[PDB]
Amino acid sequence: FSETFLWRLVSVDSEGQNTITETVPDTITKWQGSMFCVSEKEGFGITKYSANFTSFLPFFVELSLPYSLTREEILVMKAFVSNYLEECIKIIVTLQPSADFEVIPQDVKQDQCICSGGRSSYSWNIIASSLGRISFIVSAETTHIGASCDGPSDQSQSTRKDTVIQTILVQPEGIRKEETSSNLVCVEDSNVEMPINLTLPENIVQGSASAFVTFVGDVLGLPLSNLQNLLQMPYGCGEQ
Amino acid sequence: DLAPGAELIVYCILDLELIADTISLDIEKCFQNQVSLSFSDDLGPTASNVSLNLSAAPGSLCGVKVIDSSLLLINPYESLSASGVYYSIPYLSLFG
Amino acid sequence: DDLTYMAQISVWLIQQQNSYGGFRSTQDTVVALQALAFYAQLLFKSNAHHNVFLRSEYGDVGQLNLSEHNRLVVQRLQLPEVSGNYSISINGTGCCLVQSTIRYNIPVPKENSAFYVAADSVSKNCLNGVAYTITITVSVSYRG
Amino acid sequence: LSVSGGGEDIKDRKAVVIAPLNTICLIQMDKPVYKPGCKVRFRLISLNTMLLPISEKYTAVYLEDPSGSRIAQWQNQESVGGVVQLEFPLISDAAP
Repeated sequence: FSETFLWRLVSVDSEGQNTITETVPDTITKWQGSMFCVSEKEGFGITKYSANFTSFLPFFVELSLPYSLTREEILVMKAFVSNYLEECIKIIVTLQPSADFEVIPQDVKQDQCICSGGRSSYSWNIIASSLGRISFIVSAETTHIGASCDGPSDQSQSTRKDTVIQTILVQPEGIRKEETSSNLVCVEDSNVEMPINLTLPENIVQGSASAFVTFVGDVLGLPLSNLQNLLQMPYGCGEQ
Repeated sequence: DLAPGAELIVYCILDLELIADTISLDIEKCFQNQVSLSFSDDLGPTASNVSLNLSAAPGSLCGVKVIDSSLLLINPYESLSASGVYYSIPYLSLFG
Repeated sequence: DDLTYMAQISVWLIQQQNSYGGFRSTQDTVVALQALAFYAQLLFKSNAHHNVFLRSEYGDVGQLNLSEHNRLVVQRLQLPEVSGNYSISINGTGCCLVQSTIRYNIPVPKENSAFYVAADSVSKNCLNGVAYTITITVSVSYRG
Repeated sequence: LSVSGGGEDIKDRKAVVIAPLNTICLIQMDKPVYKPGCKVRFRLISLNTMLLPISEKYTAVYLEDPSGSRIAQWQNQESVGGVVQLEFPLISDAAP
């Protein structure tokens, strides 16, 4: 969905290359492309400035969302509706609720007329019910009316509405605590076994706990990348 | 073919006597393997199957990276450029 | 049980290595490499031919190799179930430190607590842009 | 040096120095910072003063963390096309 656009390598056929790549429906904002080349005769090559592509719709909704939080805490999701289309038309929104959270509006669910360049917004007061992954799905749709702020509210065609799905994560509520156990087990060319006891207290938040095991050895760590530089002819003052 | 520093000296001879004078000169940080990329065109809708045509040497194998721009704006980019690499090049020339 | 007391502390030292070459001073590196060497000589079995296998009370499964070309790296595994009732088995040779790690989150029954807390700020809404004149105050007490 | 002909020959001697060195190597990333657990994807190249694609042996490459634990390691590689791409799946549960 959205972290990069492209990362690859191709050879050349006497002109370069016209690579064809799909476009992500997550055309959020502009995209920077840079590349490199090498030739066995006249050398290496880079850009002057990166090819900066862009793509979007004149009318849509951008969302303002936070990083992460805990379940019991509330927040206020927000989203601008933005128009670049010339005509001034009334718009409304659709939201998908889910049990992983609770939502309270601000009591103004008003479809509204926005003109060219104009923007409005709406927000939702959200608490959480699940933990971990959280997603929200909404859609901006055009409303039809003839006697509007200015003439009929044009409706374009079937794809007059767009859907957006965006995800963050939510964390456990209280105070976190970690414990560990250790064992240097050294086996002389044989088999050695050990059970593992991991018991936890009672009042812990449900599902909060998570356990994991690590396997290292030591001393063999960095005795090689250290030798090549710790030797030199001593010159200077006597003490140093 | 000329590094950003160029050492030019002009000289001549007068029997037992010589003359010579030199100066270093500034050159742009340019390479030879020209390369040109183009999406055609920009600002469209989510137009998948979009094309990026590029031109370079007729014999070559090489690579490409297209990424976001918000990171570009926010964080101090490592200047991965001919400038930096040529600067990293050692023994470009010697004083004395 | 020198091994017990020693693996973790050697590991701390190793982790706090310096990529510079040497460390902030000399005496530190001197006595360090002294102890590292003596550790190695009371240790350093050359070959570490190794394989390990983790299970649970009812059939957990994990088999990991361990050779020189593998020994330089740390190995890892999350654990799927709730409360740890597992087992480990090893064939071959080698000195390996193994670590078990659990994280959890505890609440307090906030309704009747033995701590009193009160947090507040200088301003509450900025509206000057941000009136940066912002101190944060808190008052706390313990009853029990 | 010595120049000889029917007119006259003159001989002289001075000193020079010769220098065996390596090829500049570098890594191109995709992005500066990532999501935890993902594949860190990058390319390694190296050329000397010729700057023309010349093949060298990628001796050894590895990754280091604040813990100093090597986690992405590849040994004895070579540039098929003057470049080699490596990637590594990060850890989701990562402290910055």
